[PDB]
Amino acid sequence: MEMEKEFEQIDKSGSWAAIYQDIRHEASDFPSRVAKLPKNKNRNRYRDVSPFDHSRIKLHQEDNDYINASLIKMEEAQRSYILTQGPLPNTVGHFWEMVWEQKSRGVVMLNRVMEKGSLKCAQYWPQKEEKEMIFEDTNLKLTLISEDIKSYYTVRQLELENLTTQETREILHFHYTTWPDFGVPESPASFLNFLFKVRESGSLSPEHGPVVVHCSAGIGRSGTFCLADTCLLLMDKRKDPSSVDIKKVLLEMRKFRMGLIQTADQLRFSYLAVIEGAKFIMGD
Ligand SMILES: CS(=O)(=O)N1CCCc2ccccc21
Repeated sequence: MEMEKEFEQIDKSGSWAAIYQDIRHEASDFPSRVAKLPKNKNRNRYRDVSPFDHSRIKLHQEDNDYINASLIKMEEAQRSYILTQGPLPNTVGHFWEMVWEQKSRGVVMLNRVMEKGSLKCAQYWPQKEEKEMIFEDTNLKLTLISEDIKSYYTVRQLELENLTTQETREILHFHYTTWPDFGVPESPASFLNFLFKVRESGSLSPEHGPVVVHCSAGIGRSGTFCLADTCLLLMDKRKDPSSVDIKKVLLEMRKFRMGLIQTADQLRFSYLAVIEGAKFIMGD
């Protein structure tokens, strides 16, 4: 069923809470035993948000390989994403170790460091060119190269150096700075413009490791970003774009990380973004 008609029928019937609970009931339940080990308590922001064992990213070290991060591998769309929590004071070195080891070209940040008067993630990148950051626990150096501040987002060029080998790489930081503290954006226009800037950069392409995507827990806004991107790519690839079923794509992605899309308002927003983004790409 054309999702735009499904959309108007859910709106007219006011049945967004019922549709969202049906997704919650059908979602996969896989073990997360490594996340719950006592040694990993200060590596988790939220007790109820953990990576599954089967899809978790492993750090390349014998001491403790754990990070709160999941590989979302979308087979038909030929896209992969790493979804992760906002870094904690004791996991900023792990975060950049993961970017290095997975060969990522982009980091997508969908939160502010402070929201609702509380810290939602560590200040994990440098704010001034002449004040670089050294992560002694993972042997990395990170330097701010340039910053472009726009009304709805900021793009940063960063240099990450592996101090062990003196190899360097350019990382692109895409920071969506205007998601409201409560609810979802009224229009998906700035969020779609942002998604198109990340695509334009090469950060989502198969010549690179997977993009790293985060918010505070790495499931709500982060889930909206990957769900919208995958649904639009399938609408381009298939003979019948009207066959793309957003609820079935979301349940496929929930095989790889729990809790993607946190509210009925985030579900409605993801439908709006896909419907509006389909028109704009259609030369329309
Ligand atoms: C009353 S509702 O269940 O249909 N609902 C649930 C929460 C999200 C939403 C957004 C716009 C309009 C209705 C809703």
